[PDB]
Amino acid sequence: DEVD
Amino acid sequence: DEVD
Amino acid sequence: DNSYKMNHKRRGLCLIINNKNFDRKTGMKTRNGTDKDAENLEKTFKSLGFEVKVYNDLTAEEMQETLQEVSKEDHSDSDCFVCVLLSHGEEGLVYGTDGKIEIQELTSLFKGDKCQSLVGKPKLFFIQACRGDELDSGV
Amino acid sequence: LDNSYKMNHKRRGLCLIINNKNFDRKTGMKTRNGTDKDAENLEKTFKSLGFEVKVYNDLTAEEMQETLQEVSKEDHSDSDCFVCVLLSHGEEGLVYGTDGKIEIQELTSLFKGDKCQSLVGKPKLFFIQACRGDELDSGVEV
Amino acid sequence: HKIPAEADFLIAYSTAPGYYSYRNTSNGSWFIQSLCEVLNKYGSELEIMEILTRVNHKVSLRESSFNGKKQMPCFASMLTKKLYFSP
Amino acid sequence: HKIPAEADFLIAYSTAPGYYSYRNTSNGSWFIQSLCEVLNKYGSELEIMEILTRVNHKVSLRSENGKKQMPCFASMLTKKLYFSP
Repeated sequence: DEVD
Repeated sequence: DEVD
Repeated sequence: DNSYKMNHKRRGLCLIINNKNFDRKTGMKTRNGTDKDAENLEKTFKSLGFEVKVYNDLTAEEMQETLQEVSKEDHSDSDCFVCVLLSHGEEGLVYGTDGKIEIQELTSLFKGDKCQSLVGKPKLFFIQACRGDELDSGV
Repeated sequence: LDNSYKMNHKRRGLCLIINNKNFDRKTGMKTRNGTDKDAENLEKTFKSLGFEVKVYNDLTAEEMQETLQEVSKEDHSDSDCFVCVLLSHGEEGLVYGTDGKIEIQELTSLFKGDKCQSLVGKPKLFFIQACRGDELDSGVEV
Repeated sequence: HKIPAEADFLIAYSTAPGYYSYRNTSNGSWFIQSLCEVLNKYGSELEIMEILTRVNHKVSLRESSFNGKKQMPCFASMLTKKLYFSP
Repeated sequence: HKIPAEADFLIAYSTAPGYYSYRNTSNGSWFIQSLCEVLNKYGSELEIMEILTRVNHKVSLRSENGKKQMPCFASMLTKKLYFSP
């Protein structure tokens, strides 16, 4: 999971 | 009529 | 899993903050007509089952302290919580009688990790106040 | 009918997907791997709802503004609604073109009734996948 | 397991972001007056999103007196379930 | 006899004001994949508000850093919206  |  | 449980012992608390008269240092005008709003809201939410409490002409500090006190009250046997704010404002902000306070300073008091008896329960805020200086001239 | 939008026009309308994955190094923004899966799923989902789906990949801020402005000047008389999906990095009120930030309001405002007469009275839906700040939600035990 | 700390909030604003909100000195504010009208007629029947959509409708068709202006309420939902005020 | 210039917009955000929004590099963003799941199963039957509330619920029951995400939608719609087949 990465953040935008 | 008036504004808040 | 699809509908909130709305058959608790009580519907819950409706809290109305009705700010009409503002200190001279704010330069904000008297909000004539807001007492009729508060009275209409009282009868309306009481007919929906809520207990109703009205506060009038609260300072910004008093608004935060009142809602903080409510966030510590016993909501365990309630379906939900309703807050109505009637005042002047700007985007993200509402006026106490003496000055502005951020809306998030009020709503954050009721987040899950701070108000356990309302976790999983609807927390509804109705906000009558301006949110900026823009005019809608319509179509 | 007074309470429901008329959704039986001859066309459902456009679904416009702006899928920004690769960013100019001067932005310092990381490649958004996984977004192509989003765009593929969206095209399938919205095609199944009757939309004409258009996917745009890696648009600059100027290209995003001009793409939507052209669409805002088309003839939407026979369309039920308009849908736009933005897939990008963002902050509160903003999303990234490949070359820099653009206000969301600059894109939504192109479709206001005073500028897009053939969408007056019809739904204008924007789905926005982007951050809105850097706060973290740790949750609560339930 | 866990649920977000921001879950189950609903904020119903009288006006869209950036805009004025109107208050009539004899009748009260456009938003509160329509909110109570809809709640009084349908509050024990309709889901909350349906109620607030009708409030949007009523205010949008209400026009001011700075004259000839309009207002569009806006509600922001982080609710996770349907909400009825069951009698 | 006009309607507001801002009428009939709906903005569905992946996350709450001020917060991060998560994207899985294999499967896509939490919000879009939940949106598509709900639209694929219910989109020809439910009103748009019911759809978006289910999306809110679906995203609210996920994890990972072990963080959470709460989508938020803002409605200036004036009527019910059905994607009638």
